[PDB]
Amino acid sequence: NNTATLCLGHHAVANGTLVKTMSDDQIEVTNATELVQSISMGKICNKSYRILDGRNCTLIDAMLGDPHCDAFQYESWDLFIERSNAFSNCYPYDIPDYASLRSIVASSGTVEFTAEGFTWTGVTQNGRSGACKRGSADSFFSRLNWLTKSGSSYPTLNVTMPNNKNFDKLYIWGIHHPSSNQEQTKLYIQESGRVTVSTKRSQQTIIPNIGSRPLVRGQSGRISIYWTIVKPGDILMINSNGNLVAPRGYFKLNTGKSSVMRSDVPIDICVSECITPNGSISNDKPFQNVNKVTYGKCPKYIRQNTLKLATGMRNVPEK
Amino acid sequence: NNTATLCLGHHAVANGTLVKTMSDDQIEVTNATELVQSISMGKICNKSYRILDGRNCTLIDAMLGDPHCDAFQYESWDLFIERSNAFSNCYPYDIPDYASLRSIVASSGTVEFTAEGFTWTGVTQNGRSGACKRGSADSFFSRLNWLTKSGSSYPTLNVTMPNNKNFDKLYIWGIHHPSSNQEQTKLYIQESGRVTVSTKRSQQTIIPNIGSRPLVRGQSGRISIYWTIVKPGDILMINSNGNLVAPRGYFKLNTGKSSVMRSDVPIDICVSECITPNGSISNDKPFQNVNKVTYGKCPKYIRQNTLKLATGMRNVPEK
Amino acid sequence: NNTATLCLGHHAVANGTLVKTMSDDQIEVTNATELVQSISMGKICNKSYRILDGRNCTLIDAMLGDPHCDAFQYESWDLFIERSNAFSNCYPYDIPDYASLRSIVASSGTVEFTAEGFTWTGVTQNGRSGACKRGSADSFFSRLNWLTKSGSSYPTLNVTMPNNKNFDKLYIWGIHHPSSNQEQTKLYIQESGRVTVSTKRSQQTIIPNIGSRPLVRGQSGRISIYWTIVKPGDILMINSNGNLVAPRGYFKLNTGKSSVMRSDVPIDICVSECITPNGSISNDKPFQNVNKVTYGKCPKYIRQNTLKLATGMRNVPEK
Amino acid sequence: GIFGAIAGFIENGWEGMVDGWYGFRYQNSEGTGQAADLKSTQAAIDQINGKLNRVIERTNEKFHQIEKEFSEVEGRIQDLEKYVEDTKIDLWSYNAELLVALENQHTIDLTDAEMNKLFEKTRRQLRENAEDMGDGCFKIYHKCDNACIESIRTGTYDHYIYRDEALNNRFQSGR
Amino acid sequence: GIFGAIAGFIENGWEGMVDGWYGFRYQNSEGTGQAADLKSTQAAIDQINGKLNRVIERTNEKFHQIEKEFSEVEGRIQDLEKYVEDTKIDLWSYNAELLVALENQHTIDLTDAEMNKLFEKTRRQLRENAEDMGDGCFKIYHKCDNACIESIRTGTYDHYIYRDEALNNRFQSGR
Amino acid sequence: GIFGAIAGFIENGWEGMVDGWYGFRYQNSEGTGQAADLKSTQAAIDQINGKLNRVIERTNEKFHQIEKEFSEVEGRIQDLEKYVEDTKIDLWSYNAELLVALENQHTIDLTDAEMNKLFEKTRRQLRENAEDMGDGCFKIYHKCDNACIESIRTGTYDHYIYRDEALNNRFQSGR
Ligand SMILES: *[C@@H]1O[C@H](CO)[C@@H](O[C@@H]2O[C@H](CO)[C@@H](O[C@@H]3O[C@H](CO[C@H]4O[C@H](CO)[C@@H](O)[C@H](O)[C@@H]4O)[C@@H](O)[C@H](O[C@H]4O[C@H](CO)[C@@H](O)[C@H](O)[C@@H]4O)[C@@H]3O)[C@H](O)[C@H]2NC(C)=O)[C@H](O)[C@H]1NC(C)=O
Ligand SMILES: *[C@@H]1O[C@H](CO)[C@@H](O[C@@H]2O[C@H](CO)[C@@H](O[C@@H]3O[C@H](CO[C@H]4O[C@H](CO)[C@@H](O)[C@H](O)[C@@H]4O)[C@@H](O)[C@H](O[C@H]4O[C@H](CO)[C@@H](O)[C@H](O)[C@@H]4O)[C@@H]3O)[C@H](O)[C@H]2NC(C)=O)[C@H](O)[C@H]1NC(C)=O
Ligand SMILES: *[C@@H]1O[C@H](CO)[C@@H](O[C@@H]2O[C@H](CO)[C@@H](O[C@@H]3O[C@H](CO[C@H]4O[C@H](CO)[C@@H](O)[C@H](O)[C@@H]4O)[C@@H](O)[C@H](O[C@H]4O[C@H](CO)[C@@H](O)[C@H](O)[C@@H]4O)[C@@H]3O)[C@H](O)[C@H]2NC(C)=O)[C@H](O)[C@H]1NC(C)=O
Ligand SMILES: *[C@H]1O[C@H](CO)[C@@H](O[C@@H]2O[C@H](CO)[C@@H](O[C@@H]3O[C@H](CO)[C@@H](O)[C@H](O[C@H]4O[C@H](CO)[C@@H](O)[C@H](O[C@@H]5O[C@H](CO)[C@@H](O)[C@H](O)[C@@H]5O)[C@@H]4O)[C@@H]3O)[C@H](O)[C@H]2NC(C)=O)[C@H](O)[C@H]1NC(C)=O
Ligand SMILES: *[C@H]1O[C@H](CO)[C@@H](O[C@@H]2O[C@H](CO)[C@@H](O[C@@H]3O[C@H](CO)[C@@H](O)[C@H](O[C@H]4O[C@H](CO)[C@@H](O)[C@H](O[C@@H]5O[C@H](CO)[C@@H](O)[C@H](O)[C@@H]5O)[C@@H]4O)[C@@H]3O)[C@H](O)[C@H]2NC(C)=O)[C@H](O)[C@H]1NC(C)=O
Ligand SMILES: *[C@H]1O[C@H](CO)[C@@H](O[C@@H]2O[C@H](CO)[C@@H](O[C@@H]3O[C@H](CO)[C@@H](O)[C@H](O[C@H]4O[C@H](CO)[C@@H](O)[C@H](O[C@@H]5O[C@H](CO)[C@@H](O)[C@H](O)[C@@H]5O)[C@@H]4O)[C@@H]3O)[C@H](O)[C@H]2NC(C)=O)[C@H](O)[C@H]1NC(C)=O
Ligand SMILES: CC(=O)N[C@@H]1[C@@H](O)[C@H](O[C@@H]2O[C@H](CO)[C@H](O)[C@H](O[C@]3(C(=O)O)C[C@H](O)[C@@H](NC(C)=O)[C@H]([C@H](O)[C@H](O)CO)O3)[C@H]2O)[C@@H](COS(=O)(=O)O)O[C@H]1O
Ligand SMILES: CC(=O)N[C@@H]1[C@@H](O)[C@H](O[C@@H]2O[C@H](CO)[C@H](O)[C@H](O[C@]3(C(=O)O)C[C@H](O)[C@@H](NC(C)=O)[C@H]([C@H](O)[C@H](O)CO)O3)[C@H]2O)[C@@H](COS(=O)(=O)O)O[C@H]1O
Ligand SMILES: CC(=O)N[C@@H]1[C@@H](O)[C@H](O[C@@H]2O[C@H](CO)[C@H](O)[C@H](O[C@]3(C(=O)O)C[C@H](O)[C@@H](NC(C)=O)[C@H]([C@H](O)[C@H](O)CO)O3)[C@H]2O)[C@@H](COS(=O)(=O)O)O[C@H]1O
Ligand SMILES: *[C@@H]1O[C@H](CO)[C@@H](O)[C@H](O)[C@H]1NC(C)=O
Ligand SMILES: *[C@@H]1O[C@H](CO)[C@@H](O)[C@H](O)[C@H]1NC(C)=O
Ligand SMILES: *[C@@H]1O[C@H](CO)[C@@H](O)[C@H](O)[C@H]1NC(C)=O
Repeated sequence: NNTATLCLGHHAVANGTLVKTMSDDQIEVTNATELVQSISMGKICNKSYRILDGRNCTLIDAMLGDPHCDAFQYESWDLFIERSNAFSNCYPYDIPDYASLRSIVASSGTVEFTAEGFTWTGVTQNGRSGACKRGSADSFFSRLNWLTKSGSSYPTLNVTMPNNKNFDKLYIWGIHHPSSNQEQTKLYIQESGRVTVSTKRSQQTIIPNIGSRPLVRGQSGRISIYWTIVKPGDILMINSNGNLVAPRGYFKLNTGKSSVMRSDVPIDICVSECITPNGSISNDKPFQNVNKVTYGKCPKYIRQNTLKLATGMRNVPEK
Repeated sequence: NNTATLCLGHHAVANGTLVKTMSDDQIEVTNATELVQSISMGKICNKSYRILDGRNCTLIDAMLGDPHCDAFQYESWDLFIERSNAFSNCYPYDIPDYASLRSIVASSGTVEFTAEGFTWTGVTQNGRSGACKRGSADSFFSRLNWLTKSGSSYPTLNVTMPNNKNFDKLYIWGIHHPSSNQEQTKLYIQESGRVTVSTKRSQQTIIPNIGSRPLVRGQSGRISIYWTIVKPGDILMINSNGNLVAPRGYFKLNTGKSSVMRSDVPIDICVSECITPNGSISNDKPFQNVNKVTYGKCPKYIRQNTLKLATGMRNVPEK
Repeated sequence: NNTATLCLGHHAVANGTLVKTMSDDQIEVTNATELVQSISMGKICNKSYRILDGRNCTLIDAMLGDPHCDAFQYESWDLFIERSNAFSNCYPYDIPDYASLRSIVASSGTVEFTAEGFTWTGVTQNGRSGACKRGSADSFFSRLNWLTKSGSSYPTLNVTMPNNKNFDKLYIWGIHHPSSNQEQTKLYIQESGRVTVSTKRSQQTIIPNIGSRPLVRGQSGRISIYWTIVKPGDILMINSNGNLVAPRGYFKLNTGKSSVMRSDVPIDICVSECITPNGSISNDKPFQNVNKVTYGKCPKYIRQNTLKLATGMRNVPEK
Repeated sequence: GIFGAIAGFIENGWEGMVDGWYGFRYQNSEGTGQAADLKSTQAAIDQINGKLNRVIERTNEKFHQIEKEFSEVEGRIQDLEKYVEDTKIDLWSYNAELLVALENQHTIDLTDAEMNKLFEKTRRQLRENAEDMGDGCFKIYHKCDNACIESIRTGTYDHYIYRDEALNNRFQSGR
Repeated sequence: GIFGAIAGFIENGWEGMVDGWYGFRYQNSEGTGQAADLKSTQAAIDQINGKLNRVIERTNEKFHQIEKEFSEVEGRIQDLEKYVEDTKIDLWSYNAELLVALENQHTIDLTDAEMNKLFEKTRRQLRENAEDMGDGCFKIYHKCDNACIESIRTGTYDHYIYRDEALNNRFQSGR
Repeated sequence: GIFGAIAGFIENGWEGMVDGWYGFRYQNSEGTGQAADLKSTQAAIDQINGKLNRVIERTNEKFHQIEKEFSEVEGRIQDLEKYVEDTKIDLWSYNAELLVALENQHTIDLTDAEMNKLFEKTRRQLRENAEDMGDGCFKIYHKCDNACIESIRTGTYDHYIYRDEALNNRFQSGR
């Protein structure tokens, strides 16, 4: 003609997508992205963090030295994996505040043991049981040391062991709960035992309770387990006139980044920076709906399984 | 004329209202709505959830069977209501970790009991007291069973009771704390008692402490109360040679949506989906300033008592 | 000319500053303000709140009356300051649930004591030790009262003390743990002691454990410390036939705004409304990055150390 | 408002407009009249209706929890029970305060934008045949009876038809 | 959108524009054509790219924590362990929901503003030599071949040059 | 900015304007001059002043709480004490980050809107007697001394008075 027309516009795509705003419940935009990691990898990646499979062993049992867990001595970890099918296979026991001891050792990130030369004069050491058979032979937890009488003597034990190393020592010890009064005399000459583990700061005495419990691995007796933290320059002092299940040394506590996690998922040769009981999952998104239980560099757990963030203008097709 | 004028505008109302924005502390809009539920109904609605009025009874007392709480046997609930004026009226007692046991039973949502045939040979059963008089007669908690000596014999009790039912049994039992050494022998031949309730997993022994306490319902003696959870296929084993206050059976734990709540407000024939100690309140708003303590489908508790959300444009009158 | 040009604009400054928005990572505005209090005052201001310097004393030790802490009797506080170099200098002891007792007294905001006339017939009072020498003389905690045998008699003690005052009394008492069986008889005729502190509501008995602990201030014996809250119209009843470390009276619990805080920073003559272990800090900002531990009218602790809020338009210079 | 329409170039609101939220008044050869605009009104309402539901999800059942009022002084555990609850309430209180300010700020600018959009839309129809008077009113330089006005109100006004007439009327002057 | 450009006075988007996000179509003496505008496109993208990073900081390592799944019924402590976790999840869930709505609302108005800005910028160049047609299209009252069009697209169009021609063409009429 | 005024059609800010935040410069028969606009300046400041107070309430006293630094390793309870605190700090940290971005985004668009509003307000006064030059400057087609300029600046300019003169000056041309 003798004029000209100049039109202004913007683009559009064939594959538009719905997102929410403050103004609309649903509105089509040119493009958007998932902010919620919904899918898990199905396996726990072996690589980025140091993963340890407990297999048939719990964390607690591996550190006490239940014979069928001997493999786990020497081992450290970033993440210890506890399986459902795991079982104890040694002297039946309990731990007042089990959950806390488990938490403490999990953080330590190792069950490496450092033996110490305790002297137990008057008594006989290395008491064993049919409860944990190391091989076909009677045995006991490797990290503990069952003391019984010698001759017809169980003298008031009184042993001292200083910490000079410059870190905290964690000592694991216990007391034996026999089934009958006839047993309490038989094994330890006195009619009632006592264990007084002490330091300067703390001090804790335990009287052994006595009587029949249910059979577990042909045994109605029991063992109760306690721990003591011994600060540098302080000292451990164990006083007892019966029933002591003695320590053989110490664990080293670390201010570690280590943990434990309950899962049945298999471990595999992939790579990832975040771990749930459902398997490794991906970092790239800000949120995630796989599991509230996580370890490592993980997105934030929320209730919703999808959240779409628009990455383009409104899509306004013609037809 | 030979032209025309066309004016554009918007509306206004006589009854404008102030709200806050990011730009102004106060600004008048055409309309707005309360987002904060400030008003309570003044009564707890009987209907939507199953409400149970404890009246003179605490949750714990109803489940132990303090005679004046016999009415509450057989009862389940969504919400148990505990009143201030409630009182105990039976043997004086304590419960180590009372708060937790209360929490556990509140969640269970019932105090229905299932009796079991325990055999206590050697001893005499159903010991009673002037502390709880069922009628004008001496009595004791209905759910517990006080064992004392027969002839001049209190033989080392040893009873076993397996769980085959396929759910957790909750057993409630206790130990008796006599006032004098003369009493400890008189009732139970031994000079010191002991109770060792055990399973495979757990085990807990209690030595009875002895001496004078203050009088309460003509009694300086006491009773301490413990519980044991017994998983399916496990077994309960009670060993004792003195002072046992025995269980008569088990409660059934449920993974329920039930709770307990402290309130003095009356119950009434209205309907509501959310409950506070101040009475039922309304769902329709997102927040609420009535009480941090709530049960059911409740708005979120915040500090502020009013928040106005504008539902119209700015009101701009003329004059 | 015969026309005129009228230009519209806005202002600009020489000293522009960068801030973040939702649209840009960095953008220069005319002015902005710090929202994060990064700098501490370096000292704890003496003024606005009532500050108390524990110096060589812990809160617990000041209230037990470790002789070198006599100065702190009579003192109340808003904030008690505990220093690292503080030390105990009296009979060696422990407190089951130390942390809680410390929390309770810190809230009370005072260690003012109110003596009471307890009658201990049969025994001798005010037992002392080389562990706390008040001056060069043997002594003991001022707030406690060590009972030992008289003649060759330690009769079953049974003392009663009612609360009529109309507030809670907090009683602090304990039990003695001797080093040898020879000592347990020597000091208290019986071969095993017992302490049963009771009220109507509660009741707690403690058997003294016995044996060698490490030396601390020429002593292998120990003392364990417990407390009892006694509601108005209730009554305290102490029953014991050995080892009682008796109370001399009560503390008054207050529903106070008081606390305790661990810090080595010095106190000084300035003014402030918010306190961290790093020293007083300023109120004027909404957030703060000095310390998660705070007391008083404090900004909110966050991870980031700077956050700039723009207080002007975009600065758009020419050149 | 950011558009400076409401409380701005439109000096005030119309109390006598109950038809809708936005609209027209006009004077012409047939007298004076008034009419609401449905689209703009509806646009505004659909954004404001259920506005809060887009952020706060339908409120949920919660049952047994932690105790929050205590009979006795316990120390450590109770300190933590209280702190947990105290922390939660404060975080929600912040949230509600912020949510109100955002939404309300959004509601204002939204409604100002709807006013401005309707004015601008109207102007674009009139083209060279009208003058923006500053009131939010248009001086239309031709005879425009009610059917002519309706045509503007329904988007069907054809400026070419009236151009010639408007040009005469506009340029009737020039010193 | 608040600017009423996208989905507004510009009736729809251009599927056949793969060059960029905003742009021009034109008809003139040399035929028809199309060209994207880089600045406006880029302005929009730079705001949308890494948008979320301005609020959520690079996600952080966390190691040992609290247990969250329990084998046995414990009462008080476990009640609190659960409540703490439950409270945290709900607070984060609220946060994510709100964050999405804000950002998305912001992303829309942003893109509508870029459209409007480009239209307004273009208009201001044309001055008295063009007419706003309502489509988002300009009727240019002179011969404007491709070099003339490019000059508009690159901000170098000089209206004085064409004024006289445009005036003839505009005022060719008047009843 | 969404209005494309600041950093947009107004190429830059005026360092030599200390009177206020927005304003006019002008050249005319009496020379050149400059004047701030108080209303627009004040509008902007009143929104920015105490902006944060509309969301964060006056900060509150808090006294005894939970311990947050531990001498010994305790396990379960301490794990929870730490997690509670850790969770609280992270939630507040998110909040502060978001709050800053919102407010700052709001502060920008606010100030851009005040610029645009003042330009648009000014234009509407001038009516047919001026031309938008693109700078944010107006070519006024008549003699407009300082009293004439002040009248624009104070909203009292009457375009009818100057229309005839402006028409002569505008239409002095046409090929
Ligand atoms: C307090 O009360 C309880 C009552 O239950 C007593 O504990 C029970 O004691 C009996 C007798 O020892 C236990 O019975 C024993 O079971 C052993 C293993 O049993 C399990 O596995 C085997 C298969 O390998 C099954 O036969 C059985 O059904 C179980 O599932 C058997 O190996 C024992 O038998 C052998 O010894 C007996 C001697 O008693 C010989 O006659 C035989 O030759 C045989 O080889 C034995 O019968 C029972 O398991 C215990 N129950 C629990 C729960 O521990 C306490 O002893 C009692 N305390 C007192 C009275 O002081
Ligand atoms: C350790 O120390 C405490 C010291 O307090 C002793 O416990 C007190 O023992 C006395 C004596 O038994 C108790 O007194 C008794 O009070 C009963 C009820 O009293 C309350 O209610 C009645 C009204 O119904 C009031 O009279 C009274 O003021 C109380 O408010 C009375 O019914 C008893 O009296 C009857 O028995 C006595 C025998 O003692 C006869 O002489 C009379 O005939 C009468 O019918 C009785 O007096 C006191 O209540 C106890 N106090 C507490 C706190 O429990 C322990 O006994 C002591 N232990 C030792 C020494 O081993
Ligand atoms: C259970 O096992 C432990 C084994 O360690 C025993 O406890 C130790 O007992 C010994 C003997 O009493 C204690 O030794 C004593 O140390 C005192 C102070 O020592 C510290 O400070 C001094 C300097 O002031 C240093 O000499 C020393 O190195 C320490 O750092 C000394 O003052 C004592 O010496 C005085 O008394 C002895 C009598 O034994 C005389 O011969 C001298 O004349 C001298 O004046 C004394 O030697 C040791 O400290 C204890 N250790 C701990 C950890 O407590 C238990 O006794 C034991 N229980 C039994 C066997 O039942
Ligand atoms: C709309 O939908 C989505 C959501 O927006 C979108 O997909 C996502 O877009 C992001 C951001 O643009 C993309 O990020 C990419 O992620 C890749 C990881 O999978 C990564 O490889 C990319 O990194 C590379 O990016 C630049 C280009 O920007 C490369 O140049 C660079 O590579 C190198 O460059 C130097 C040059 O000197 C070379 O010498 C070297 O070889 C070097 O390696 C980077 O490595 C990038 O970060 C994703 O594609 C995607 N994200 C997700 C999670 O899906 C769609 O693209 C959008 N769709 C449409 C139609 O618009
Ligand atoms: C401004 O102030 C407030 C705040 O905005 C506002 O009041 C509130 O506005 C809401 C939302 O508009 C109203 O919601 C109503 O709540 C009622 C419960 O009390 C409820 O009955 C209503 O539900 C009915 O709503 C629709 C109409 O939208 C009905 O048609 C429908 O009923 C049925 O319809 C079918 C048709 O096929 C029939 O066959 C059946 O009979 C069927 O029942 C719904 O049942 C509605 O949700 C409230 O009025 C109010 N909310 C509160 C909390 O106060 C004022 O209205 C505003 N004031 C002004 C002047 O603008
Ligand atoms: C940009 O950067 C910053 C950030 O915006 C900004 O500095 C800050 O701005 C605030 C707010 O404007 C200022 O607040 C002041 O804080 C002072 C405390 O240090 C305080 O003294 C001031 O209070 C006084 O304010 C008014 C004036 O507004 C006074 O009139 C009044 O004093 C009295 O008035 C009566 C009149 O009847 C008299 O009779 C009495 O004498 C009476 O005392 C108030 O007392 C004020 O609140 C701060 O200056 C500052 N804040 C901080 C934390 O730094 C810069 O100003 C900006 N810079 C530029 C170049 O724009
Ligand atoms: C009754 C009968 O017909 N014949 C008896 C056997 O019962 C008896 O077997 C032993 O029975 C006792 C209980 O009375 C123990 O259960 C014992 O097993 C161990 C065990 O494996 O745990 C054996 C260990 O050597 C003991 N270890 C020690 C002391 O360190 C251990 C321990 O005492 C308990 O676990 C403590 O609770 O008991 C069964 O072997 C058989 C063997 O003689 S003996 O009684 O062991 O001296 O004697 C027959 O006559
Ligand atoms: C001292 C005097 O002047 N006359 C005595 C009475 O004191 C004596 O009364 C009984 O006193 C004892 C305490 O020595 C008990 O308090 C007893 O009450 C019960 C009770 O109601 O709780 C009675 C129950 O039958 C007992 N139940 C049992 C054993 O299952 C119960 C229980 O032993 C305690 O609660 C344990 O702490 O005590 C008062 O009735 C009176 C009665 O004789 S007897 O002492 O009960 O054999 O005898 C007078 O001579
Ligand atoms: C062994 C030797 O060569 N000569 C002995 C001294 O050992 C003996 O010294 C006393 O030793 C005992 C432990 O057997 C105590 O440690 C005692 O110190 C106190 C103390 O200061 O704590 C002294 C206090 O007067 C006691 N206070 C009481 C009973 O209220 C206090 C208390 O019994 C314990 O702390 C309880 O654990 O012990 C050392 O002085 C010396 C003194 O004679 S005596 O043994 O005290 O009767 O006798 C020499 O022959
Ligand atoms: C549309 O298709 C393109 C090209 O295959 C793709 O890159 C883009 O992400 C799709 N849009 C979506 C998923 O919204
Ligand atoms: C104003 O009055 C009307 C009619 O009575 C009512 O519906 C409306 O809610 C009122 N406005 C308020 C409360 O802001
Ligand atoms: C720029 O300088 C002025 C005057 O000295 C000062 O008041 C203002 O705060 C400065 N701008 C900043 C710090 O951004």
